[PDB]
Amino acid sequence: IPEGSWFCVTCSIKSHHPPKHPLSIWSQLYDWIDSQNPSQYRLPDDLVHYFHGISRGDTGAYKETEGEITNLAYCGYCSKPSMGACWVYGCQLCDTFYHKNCKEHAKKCSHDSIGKKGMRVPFPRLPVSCLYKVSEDGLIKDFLYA
Amino acid sequence: NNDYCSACHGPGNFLCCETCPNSFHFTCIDPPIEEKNLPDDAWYCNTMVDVWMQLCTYIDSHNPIQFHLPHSISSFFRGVGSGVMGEYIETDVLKRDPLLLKSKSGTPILCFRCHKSALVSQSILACDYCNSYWHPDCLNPPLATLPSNLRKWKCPNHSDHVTPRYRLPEKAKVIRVGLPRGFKNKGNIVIDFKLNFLEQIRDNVINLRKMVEQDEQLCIETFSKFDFYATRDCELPLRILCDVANDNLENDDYVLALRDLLRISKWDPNQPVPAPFDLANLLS
Amino acid sequence: HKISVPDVLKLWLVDDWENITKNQQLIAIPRNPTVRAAIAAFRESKISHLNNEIDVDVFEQAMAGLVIYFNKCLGNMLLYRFERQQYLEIRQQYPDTEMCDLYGVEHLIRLFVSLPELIDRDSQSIECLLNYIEEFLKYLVLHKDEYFIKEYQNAPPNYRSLVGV
Amino acid sequence: KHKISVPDVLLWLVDDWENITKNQQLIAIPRNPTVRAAIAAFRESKISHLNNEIDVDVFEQAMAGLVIYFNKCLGNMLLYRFERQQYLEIRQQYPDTEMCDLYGVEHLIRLFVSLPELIDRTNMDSQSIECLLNYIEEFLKYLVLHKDEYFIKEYQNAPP
Ligand SMILES: [Zn+2]
Ligand SMILES: [Zn+2]
Ligand SMILES: [Zn+2]
Repeated sequence: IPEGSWFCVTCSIKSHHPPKHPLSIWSQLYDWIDSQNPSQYRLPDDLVHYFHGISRGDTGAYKETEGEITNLAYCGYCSKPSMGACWVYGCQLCDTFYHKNCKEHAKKCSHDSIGKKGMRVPFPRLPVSCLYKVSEDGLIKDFLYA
Repeated sequence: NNDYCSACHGPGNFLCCETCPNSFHFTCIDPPIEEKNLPDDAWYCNTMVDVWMQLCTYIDSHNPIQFHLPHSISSFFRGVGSGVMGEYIETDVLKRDPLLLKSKSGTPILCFRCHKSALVSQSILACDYCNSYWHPDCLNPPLATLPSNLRKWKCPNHSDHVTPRYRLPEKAKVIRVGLPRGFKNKGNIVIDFKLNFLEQIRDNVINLRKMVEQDEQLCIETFSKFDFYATRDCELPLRILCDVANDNLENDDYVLALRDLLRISKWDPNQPVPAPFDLANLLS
Repeated sequence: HKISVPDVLKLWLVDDWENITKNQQLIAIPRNPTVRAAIAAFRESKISHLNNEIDVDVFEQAMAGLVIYFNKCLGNMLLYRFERQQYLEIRQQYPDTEMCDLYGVEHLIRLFVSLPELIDRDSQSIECLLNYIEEFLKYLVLHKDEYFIKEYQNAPPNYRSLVGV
Repeated sequence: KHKISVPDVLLWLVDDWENITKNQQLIAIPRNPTVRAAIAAFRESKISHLNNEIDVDVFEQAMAGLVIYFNKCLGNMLLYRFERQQYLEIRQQYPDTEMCDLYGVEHLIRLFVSLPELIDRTNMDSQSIECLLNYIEEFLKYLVLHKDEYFIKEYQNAPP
């Protein structure tokens, strides 16, 4: 722990310009990383809103909200995902699941073998929009190759 | 009146107006007639789609005007501006003395190709996109005159003469391409004491003796060949003539002239070629 | 008020501007797809979402009003001076034809573009108008071989002298 | 630029979310295999197939940058904040080993899933982002091809 007036990484780059990196694929990524801050992991909001019911919370976790689209955990009673427990009534030939509380809707596909059915787990745009900076050496190696 | 068309601001034969004094090219006017109106003219003196089509029908009584562009579409690309009568000009090619000897930055003014000044051939040219000077006699098309002193000139040593046309959105930025090979584009790229004076004098002396020995050995080997240079290079035309007059088809440079003759008379591949002497009656 | 234009259309507009006001070239006015086919071709493609009836009526009103209106501005304010002469000749070769039957969508996008200006004289209708203006713009740019020309014509030698050249 | 294709098995990521946070658990993070031992696998997997010099040079640059990039990000923005005190626990055990060689490839795929939202903070050109996202999605596919020995099979219900 240093005493006095502590400063974060943004308060660090607030006073002294850090050195930059050469030109490779990750240069700008490195700079962005060094610049901003530390903070926890946040899944993409495209991912948490994928399964029905579940959603983030205020500094929160997998929230198994009660189940009430074309590829989530479809149920044969009310078309609801399996809240809190992905175990449902299925067989080796079943197609749609049925909750353990919805076992009144246990189904059976049109199959030949009688399998074990139970609690289981399953626009044109501009052709020139900007100027590009290049490096002389990649250009030179490109030319020599061609 | 005013002596400019009230639509396009142009000079010419005006249909003027008596009451509301303006001028129209009479085809820049209202529905073009053709011409020829000598008596008084008086050119136009006088919440749903319902009211907006009433706007449509109200546009009638307001004396036509030319079309230009909105401020957002003409002022969008780089180096594009309107004229004074609303035509398209390039504002990046705007703004001569033949004999220049020293620039105002106090440097010599020597051609980029032959290295000599504006005294061997009477005139020199200065590039506006570089720091290079050229003799109009050295460019390869040779300039017979000189450009105007109001448009900029561009020396032969740029790539703008081969990149086709692209126009830039005038607020684009420069994207730093970090991709260390195989980047595709079409030409829109920017690019990213000993204090020895005695040694210098000795350097120069020994270099000069090197050069002297070099040419002293060149002339030794050249000057002993004069006797065969003269013989062959001066009896050549008579050897060519002795080959042609004897009709040597083995002189592979004779039959190439014979093929030039077949290629001048535009021979048709159907007839047989003539004997090599009889094709020579193309010449006379 | 302001509408948004596909940057491809800005590039094309400025190319036409330079091509006629500086390079002395012309659009070959008799248009294979005209301004009247290019509104029916939009109605018959947009009618698939005409669910509510008030919207159907407003869409119909707008399309009819705007074709008859483009007919009332092709002589006033949709031409550069170098395009007035070619006007007369066609007005003399087709005497009593509607203009939104000869000219094309090259001259019609000039009317869509120039309408935050002409709209200054405002409850709902302007918004529903500009909405179809934008959708028409991006419906035209998608069909660049249905509503646009493949070359500008070279203005004839006798033509230049009659306008001021 | 905006999109990846997470193949519909990594059903794992969100599960990873639950245990650490709700069904309180942990990953003890001395790990074998480590990140560095899998990149250097997929590299050797694919680099035997690239034809020209351009392809092998860009692949090599991306992979080296990726080991170094996982190094510099793994600390500040790649942990669920319950594997944070335990991160301090492990930071005292090994002081002389870089972070790119103590974690299996289960945090790396968190990087893989959150990369595009990070390339939407920089002004890269279309070909940089295109090849980058292509390579990392190919890596995700290769990982689901071999998840036997790469991903963990249990969780460490640990004290605070
Ligand atoms: Zn006029
Ligand atoms: Zn010269
Ligand atoms: Zn120059």
